[PDB]
Amino acid sequence: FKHKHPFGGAFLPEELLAPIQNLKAEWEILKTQQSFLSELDCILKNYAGRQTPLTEVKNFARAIDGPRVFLKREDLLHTGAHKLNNALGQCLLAKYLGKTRVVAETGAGQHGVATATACAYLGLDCVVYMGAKDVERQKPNVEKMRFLGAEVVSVTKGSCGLKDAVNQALQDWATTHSFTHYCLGSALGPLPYPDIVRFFQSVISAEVKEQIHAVAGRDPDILIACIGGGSNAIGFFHHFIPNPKVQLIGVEGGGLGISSGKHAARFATGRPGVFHGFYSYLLQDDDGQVLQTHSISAGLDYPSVGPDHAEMHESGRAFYTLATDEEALRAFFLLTRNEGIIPALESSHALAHLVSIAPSLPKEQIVIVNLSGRGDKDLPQIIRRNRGIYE
Amino acid sequence: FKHKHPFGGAFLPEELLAPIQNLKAEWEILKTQQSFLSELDCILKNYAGRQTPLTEVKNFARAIDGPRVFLKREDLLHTGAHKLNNALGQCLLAKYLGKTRVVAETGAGQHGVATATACAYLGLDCVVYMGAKDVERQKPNVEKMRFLGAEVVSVTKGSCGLKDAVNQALQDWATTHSFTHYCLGSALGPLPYPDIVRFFQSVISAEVKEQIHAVAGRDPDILIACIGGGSNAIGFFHHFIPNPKVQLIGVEGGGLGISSGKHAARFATGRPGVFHGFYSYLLQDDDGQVLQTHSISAGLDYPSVGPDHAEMHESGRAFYTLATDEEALRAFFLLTRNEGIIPALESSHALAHLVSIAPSLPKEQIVIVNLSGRGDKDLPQIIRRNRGIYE
Amino acid sequence: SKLTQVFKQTKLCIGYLTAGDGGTSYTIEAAKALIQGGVDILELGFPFSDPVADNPEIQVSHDRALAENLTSETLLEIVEGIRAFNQEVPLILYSYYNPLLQRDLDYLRRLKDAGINGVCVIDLPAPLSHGEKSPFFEDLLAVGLDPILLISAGTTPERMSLIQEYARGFLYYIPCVGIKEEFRKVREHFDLPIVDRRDICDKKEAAHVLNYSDGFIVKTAFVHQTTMDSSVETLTALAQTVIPG
Amino acid sequence: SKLTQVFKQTKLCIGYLTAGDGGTSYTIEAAKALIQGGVDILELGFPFSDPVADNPEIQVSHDRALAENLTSETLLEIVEGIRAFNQEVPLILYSYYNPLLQRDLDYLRRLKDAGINGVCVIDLPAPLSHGEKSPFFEDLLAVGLDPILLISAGTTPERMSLIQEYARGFLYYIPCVGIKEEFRKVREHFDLPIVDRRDICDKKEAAHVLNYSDGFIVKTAFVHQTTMDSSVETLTALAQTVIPG
Ligand SMILES: OC[C@H]1O[C@@](CO)(O[C@H]2O[C@H](CO)[C@@H](O)[C@H](O)[C@H]2O)[C@@H](O)[C@@H]1O
Ligand SMILES: OC[C@H]1O[C@@](CO)(O[C@H]2O[C@H](CO)[C@@H](O)[C@H](O)[C@H]2O)[C@@H](O)[C@@H]1O
Ligand SMILES: OC[C@H]1O[C@@](CO)(O[C@H]2O[C@H](CO)[C@@H](O)[C@H](O)[C@H]2O)[C@@H](O)[C@@H]1O
Ligand SMILES: OC[C@H]1O[C@@](CO)(O[C@H]2O[C@H](CO)[C@@H](O)[C@H](O)[C@H]2O)[C@@H](O)[C@@H]1O
Repeated sequence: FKHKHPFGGAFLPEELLAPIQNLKAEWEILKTQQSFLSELDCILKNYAGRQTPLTEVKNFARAIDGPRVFLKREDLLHTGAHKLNNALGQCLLAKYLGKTRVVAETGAGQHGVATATACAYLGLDCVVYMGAKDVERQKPNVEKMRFLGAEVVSVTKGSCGLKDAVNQALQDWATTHSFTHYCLGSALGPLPYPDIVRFFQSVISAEVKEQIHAVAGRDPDILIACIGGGSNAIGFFHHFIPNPKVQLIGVEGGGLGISSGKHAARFATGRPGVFHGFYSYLLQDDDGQVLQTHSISAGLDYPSVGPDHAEMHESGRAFYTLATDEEALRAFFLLTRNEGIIPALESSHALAHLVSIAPSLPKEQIVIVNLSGRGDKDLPQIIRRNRGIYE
Repeated sequence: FKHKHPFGGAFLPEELLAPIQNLKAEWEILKTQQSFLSELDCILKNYAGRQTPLTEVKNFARAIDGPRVFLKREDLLHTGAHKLNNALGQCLLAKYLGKTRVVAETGAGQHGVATATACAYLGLDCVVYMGAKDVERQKPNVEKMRFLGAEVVSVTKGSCGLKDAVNQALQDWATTHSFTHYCLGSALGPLPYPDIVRFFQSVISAEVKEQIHAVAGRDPDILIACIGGGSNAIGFFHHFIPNPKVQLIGVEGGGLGISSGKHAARFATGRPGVFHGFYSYLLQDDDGQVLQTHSISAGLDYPSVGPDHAEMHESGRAFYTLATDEEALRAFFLLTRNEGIIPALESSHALAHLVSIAPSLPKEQIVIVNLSGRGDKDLPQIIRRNRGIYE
Repeated sequence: SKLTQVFKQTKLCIGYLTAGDGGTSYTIEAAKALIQGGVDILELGFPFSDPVADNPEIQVSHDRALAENLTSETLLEIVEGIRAFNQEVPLILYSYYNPLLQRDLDYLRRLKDAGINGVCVIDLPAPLSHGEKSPFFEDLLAVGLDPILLISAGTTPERMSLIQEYARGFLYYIPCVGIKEEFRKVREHFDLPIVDRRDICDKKEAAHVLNYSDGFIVKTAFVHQTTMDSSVETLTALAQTVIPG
Repeated sequence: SKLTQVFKQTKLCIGYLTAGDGGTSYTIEAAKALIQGGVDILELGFPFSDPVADNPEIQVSHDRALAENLTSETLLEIVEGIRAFNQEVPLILYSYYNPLLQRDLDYLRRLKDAGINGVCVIDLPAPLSHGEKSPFFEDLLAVGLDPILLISAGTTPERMSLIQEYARGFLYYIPCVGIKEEFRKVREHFDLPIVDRRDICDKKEAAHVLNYSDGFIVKTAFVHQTTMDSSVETLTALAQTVIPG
């Protein structure tokens, strides 16, 4: 492949070079400090509810004509999604580096809630920048973040959106980084954030490795996870990556399909570009302007994807595919009715890919889907669709 | 004490005597059948997420000037409340006794959702009777139960309320009991349901006993739990009841206080009576007509209470008190802001009682509150209150 | 003694009314109308706030009576108003357990003195153990009220003994064909009249029931009629069309 | 070579405009207006869809330019329209990395031929390792464009070396008092003009900045003025009031 840069990097304006260099240097020491690792372990067990179970879903498997199917239940984590693994890790990192404050930005509020949750439990001042248009659209999550003690800054500058909150948050960090940690929600961003987020989500596959060996005595044949920015998938994949007998499938938001142009499938039609400080696959036009995206699920509705997945896409190590809104909606209802597990629309994309390949898999195969979160938050939107019964 | 009957009993019309006798006889065999106990254990671990953690909440303790404080995290159970322990037990019981169908009734829908969840995972036909007025008030939970595959029967007979759904559900069971199990949500009802529900919630205190010995080396000094019908409290109390050094506190919904008459505090002003097939403390007037109740939290808004708590109230073994709506609301915000744990308004009554006694407890004491469920479901109502900041 | 007298005549009609539905005066007027219409036994409902064993029509009737302030005291007024009209027609108090459990032995005596002859408690079954006694059924016997009990085909022999202990007046029966023989074995076991408890609302079924039952009960029709047109003349008329012959 | 010439005069004014904001013709008209108003160096913004390093005013400006269909091709038209007016005034292309990363070496040559003299890439820092090279900065040097780099007080010596490797024309400086000496050590280290990068919008601060800086930049004021009254005469006038003397 022809690339001027390795995937990742730190394509940053000058004012962020010192903060990013400090973090990187500090992180290299911290990730092997046993007291930090031990304390994070204790918090994940006694506060967040790790380890999450691995649920065999025999009714679902039967209904889709599939093989042996297991769900890694990150929906049972405190706050109902895997994002808290990373929020607690980074906010504990902040505390250990002496920061008293954590700053983030948020679009739908899912990352804002996780960060605010970790900051409340750890006793850190938490500040979340949010475009005013998103504040108006997400008053429930705004109220939740405020109840969790976060300061939610409604950004009314510029065009009052995610773009303007990102600018406000980074401007804050450039001023306050000596005492403020900047908490990034996904496996995106300038180095060292892709390494940091991956490190804190790897616990998922460490657990799966123990749990699947306990029930089946061997590694799975297939791992399927959805891909918004890449954090739950890279942590779910991590400890199986060196096993060539384990297939790795990442499923992106396919929206209305590739032909319509309304999707979030970076690997279907995107190509490498530099955006938000890192180099990775990107939905962009001929001039390199970033394209508008669409997905029924707001957690997948991004034009970017983490550089570790870009590496595995071009290396051929992992298969990146997509599911349309309607495949995701159908899988949602299938899992809810057959197992009583209400999955997030994000994870429903992973489920949907399994639904469409299940009849071709030999029945002895073992498939684990990463149930990255619960879908109670998606019920008002799904109820508005007024769907009939799916089979 | 002067009583014509022991607490509990089975005060039933003739048409329910045979169904209740069969269940009782069947249950006596089943509760000691190792294969049934083993399978229920496996389901609670790999599907529901037991065992739930025990979280020390040091910020909350500090903010209320309290001693060592721990939360039993039934909010982290699948579906977000302890009710699933009993739903899975009874629906597994149904399956083992050869029933193919489970029937329930529901008011707010919390019990309907738990039953529907257990029936979907176990592959049982599930039928939930609901008064039409409640259907209109609870369209989100109605949609959830239908997505979980339950048939939600909207009862338009009579006055279209809980009372009419109860009548419809019992009429159904009297007709269908040879193949339908009737799933009761709380530690109420004719014998043997108080024993059955208590048996399936006792896992809570079995876990607490192991967990509190692991972190502290001794039994707690105080257990506090809220009391709607009594099921989470009796299971949380159960394995500590024989220890006289463990105080047992049950906290009822105090509404607007006793003087206003708008509350659900059976033990504050009620007295024994026969209602829904059992004898226990009851909010009733001079003629024995059941009184209207009020609580900010619909899970506590009942005129009845389980007979096992009636026994412990008159024996002096446990202290039954109350918390007003506003004490519950304040405790809610205190826990959310200081620990990032969003408790149900039900459990917030337990929290509130701790808030008001905390400064008098010696700092070395160990208090465990049972966090019977998460409070995401209560956010729309709490946001409507438009409260300011609590301290 | 008064119930036993009335069953010397054969094929009786029992009529249900909710005490206090429409108020004290109205309840007394409706009872007069049913008696003039040929009803042989009045079944007077003590309305309960939570009558889970009654069909919705009767549930809403109980709601109306309690919103019009029926109390354990105005129920006595109602019974005394009926007895100021007719002192022959047996009166069955039909009730849930709790409104009577919350009263005392003296209230039972006051009921008997007012005119009540039998008490049917729909959610108080006869005790299961052959030894175990029933405080309330004992209390009924002690003051001379007839406990009116309900039996089913699946009644365990343990009940049969204790049901026979406390039953007086007549027994209600809740059957599942050759039901005629089915009733005879019950009737001969207890040597009391056995009445089919099913709700009759037309003449054809009442005549059918009386082939094997010692009476039939009109549970819903009268109450429902007070909601169509409450003028009590239409209750007399309705009785006359439902009772055979 | 053209930037180096212009800094033989002292105390220059750099004026920012977003290419394509208001369209091709308007951008050319605004550039003429700033030149007639005394601006010595035009900083022409390649609008990017995600300019996280610019203040909201400039973010919304970029949004407008891209909704009016600025492309890598009409940017060449714009630069050629400016050079058809004035072929002395240096032109700095200010851009995010990706719109240039997605072009090729030939597009860089086409930029130079159109009239661009320097390129400032706000999110492409000079390489950190003394060895590691920068493909894009090499590409700029290969075609004769001046890479315009930005340094801070905390610039690591590792940068200082490699920043000196690729810097041409002049250096932007983003300071924190005795800042005059602060600039002299930088200026003598690089032997290039050092320009304070802070946004100047009034004459008083521009004169203040020029005590120690070789020029000042008006980043926001011109863009903001096109939103108040877009008639380009007011841009000439605004320049004349902001530039000292
Ligand atoms: O626009 C915010 C801007 O101000 C700074 C300080 O100059 O932070 C202040 O404002 C924040 C937003 O409310 C507060 O959270 C913070 O406590 C306060 O110092 C910058 O950090 C930021 O860029
Ligand atoms: O602008 C075209 C450019 O966009 C990409 C994504 O980087 O694909 C987009 O445009 C295609 C043409 O409409 C669509 O088919 C596709 O769905 C959409 O995302 C590139 O493929 C293309 O070069
Ligand atoms: O009113 C319901 C009534 O009908 C019965 C059968 O006679 O059950 C039927 O209706 C239920 C309500 O929809 C269905 O769930 C059931 O499958 C159907 O048989 C009785 O059980 C019930 O009392
Ligand atoms: O009807 C009075 C009766 O009700 C009880 C509850 O069983 O108490 C209720 O009435 C009281 C008088 O208003 C209130 O103070 C109380 O809050 C209310 O629940 C009995 O105490 C009383 O006998």
